[PDB]
Amino acid sequence: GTSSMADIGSTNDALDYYLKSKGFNGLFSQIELSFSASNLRDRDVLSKSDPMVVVYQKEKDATLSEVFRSEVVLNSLAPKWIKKFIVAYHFETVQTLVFRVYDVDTKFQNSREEMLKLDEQQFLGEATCALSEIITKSTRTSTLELKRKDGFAPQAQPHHGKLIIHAEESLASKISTEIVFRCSNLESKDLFSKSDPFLVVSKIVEHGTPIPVSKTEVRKNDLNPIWKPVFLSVQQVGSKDSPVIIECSDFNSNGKHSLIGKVQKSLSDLEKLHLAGQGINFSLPTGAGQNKVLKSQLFVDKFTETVHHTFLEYLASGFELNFMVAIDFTASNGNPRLPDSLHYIDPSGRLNAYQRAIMDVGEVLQFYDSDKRFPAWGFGARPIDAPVSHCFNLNGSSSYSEVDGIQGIMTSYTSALFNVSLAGPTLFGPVINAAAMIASASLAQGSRKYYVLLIITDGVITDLQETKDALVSASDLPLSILIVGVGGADFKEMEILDADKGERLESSSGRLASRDIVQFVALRSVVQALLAELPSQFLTYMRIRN
Ligand SMILES: [Mn+2]
Repeated sequence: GTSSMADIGSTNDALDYYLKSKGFNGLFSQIELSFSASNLRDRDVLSKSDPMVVVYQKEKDATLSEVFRSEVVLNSLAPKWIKKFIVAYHFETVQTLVFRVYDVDTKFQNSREEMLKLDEQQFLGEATCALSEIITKSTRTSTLELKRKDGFAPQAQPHHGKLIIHAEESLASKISTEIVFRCSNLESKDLFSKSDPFLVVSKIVEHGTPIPVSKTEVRKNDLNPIWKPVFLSVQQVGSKDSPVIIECSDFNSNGKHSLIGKVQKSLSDLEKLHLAGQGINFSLPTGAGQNKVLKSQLFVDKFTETVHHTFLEYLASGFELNFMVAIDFTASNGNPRLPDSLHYIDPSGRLNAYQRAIMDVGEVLQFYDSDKRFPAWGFGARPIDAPVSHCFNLNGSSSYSEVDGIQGIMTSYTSALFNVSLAGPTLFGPVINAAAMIASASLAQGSRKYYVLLIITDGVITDLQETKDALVSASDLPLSILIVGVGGADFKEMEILDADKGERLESSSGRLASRDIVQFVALRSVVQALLAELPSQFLTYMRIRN
């Protein structure tokens, strides 16, 4: 291998960071709801029924898809259903579900539930909620009153019983496999030199290039390397019986690394090797369809399937996501009273871009905080009689920034719009510090809050340096940040801040960010993808924190 200790050191440093950012990546989470009911009644009388719960998925257009259907419990005054419903959990979307309980006619006592027509059974009642509402309860159990439409009666509308939903993250979806590889007698292609070897584990595609899934650090002048542990979830590999590619390569600082050897084996195959203590010989390709078995061998020194502490594990341990908002009130935007102002409050009730982004994000994150007291700021405006503020409370107080609910944010916003003077220029430093001050204070008081600040701007920032410095400093606190650009401005300068598109942030004082905490996108939903990254950031913090 050709490279300096410095070239190696730094490619390893790049890897460490990338791993902490992707985490024990990609155990895409699944929930098991299980069901039971009490007091099922078509009218005012409770007698043995034959209950069945049926679960629909509510689309935004309010359309209903059937996604599950319990078995029929026979002759019961309180059924406890055996059949569980496994639904995927998507942190980035509200998953509205609708539950419907039916009293199955007795003539069907021998029918498989799949075969039942619901028109032919007694509809007892219905309830609705988001998945988010069930998995954020301490007991992970909700109790919902089944209701029917009796015509029109929000108060004295009769009950038809209670439906009781228990949610549990499914064990299989929490499993990752730690592996420690070791090789034996590696030969570099570069003759008369020792190898600087690393390993790449790649999922197999059919008729296209294999997708790298994991990578070991590079070791200097080692012919019998024992790497640090790499971790693999089942979704990264496919199934435990799915063959993967393991390539051993010789590192070259010039970026073109040379293949040392390659084997193809499943994660199951590796386990058998581990237990047996046996190694397997590597191969190189030679003839466009033949391979050569090397003297060099691969070994699996360690191999442990573990239950990884997942996002949902933390939520069930009483950890919250607390939403914060900061809104550009720079004149960039145009007078609120102008139809083509980005802050125009349409009389018809149509949301502007700031309202859209607030809802798109808040609507989801509101379920992960129990108090729903959300700090709300504006920046770049002149309040009555004062100079320009770069962090004033939207609610218009002097002492506190919290507002009640998304609703509270929306009314604080429309309120501020007509009680201050859009000014300038566009600065992010002060709000980020304000947020950090709150994060920090929460950390010191041993709270279990992690904070998500949404910043919405119409142009590019002025204080790019003092922003980096604030972010870098914030990276140690329980705080993620999402920036959303609105209107048609050129946001090119913003992309240096994005976790994905940008680069690891450097303080002016030289210090580096512990982790990626910023994302940016232009609201040309596109928000969904911003939300999808937060769990990872969330967990990164929890790993790193000290
Ligand atoms: Mn602006």
